[PDB]
Amino acid sequence: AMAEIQFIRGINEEVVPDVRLTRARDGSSGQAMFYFDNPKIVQEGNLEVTGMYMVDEEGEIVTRDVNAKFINGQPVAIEATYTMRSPQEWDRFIRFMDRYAASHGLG
Amino acid sequence: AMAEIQFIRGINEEVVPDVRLTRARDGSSGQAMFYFDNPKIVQEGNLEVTGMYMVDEEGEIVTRDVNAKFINGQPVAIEATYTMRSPQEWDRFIRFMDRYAASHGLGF
Repeated sequence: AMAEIQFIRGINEEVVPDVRLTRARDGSSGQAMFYFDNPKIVQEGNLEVTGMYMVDEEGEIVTRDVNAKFINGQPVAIEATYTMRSPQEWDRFIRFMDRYAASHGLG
Repeated sequence: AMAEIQFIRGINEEVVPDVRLTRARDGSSGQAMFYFDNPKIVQEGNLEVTGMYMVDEEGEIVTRDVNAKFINGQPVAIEATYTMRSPQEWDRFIRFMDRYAASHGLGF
């Protein structure tokens, strides 16, 4: 059902990110990269962003590797990276992404 | 087995691609782009690749937009793009991608 991404807890981000998914050659680890073009939270959030929260029926998945991009003093974008080091983390993440991509589809 | 990717129909590709998923800002279209680093079909390198086939319990999803990718003058890799123009196409592709990613996961 409901799956969302939040930069501040309790606030769902409207902008849909580009998502890049990689898997290590030996199958030991994986990475999901999110790139947000002018996300609402930058439009004067106004609260400082300390993490990204992937929120669904199971709870949260959390990454602290999150960085705003600035041009001439203005945050214009956000990049986030989520690294998975175990089968359980990979499986948990795919479940979230499915719920997210399905409720974030085309018109 | 749930889902596989094929360059030649009937042969499952062993190399797992890097995958990039985009959505147009107005929600009108979406795109998935695939990067295969030296996929077996290139290493063994006999049959000519005319398409990429995404195969699962529901059937196949197909794209003809598939290209040899060169590194230092050598066709060592493949790029593919699958474009979705409708809600039906998006939802169906997400179903494949779930099954593929779930059966292509991590070891120890």
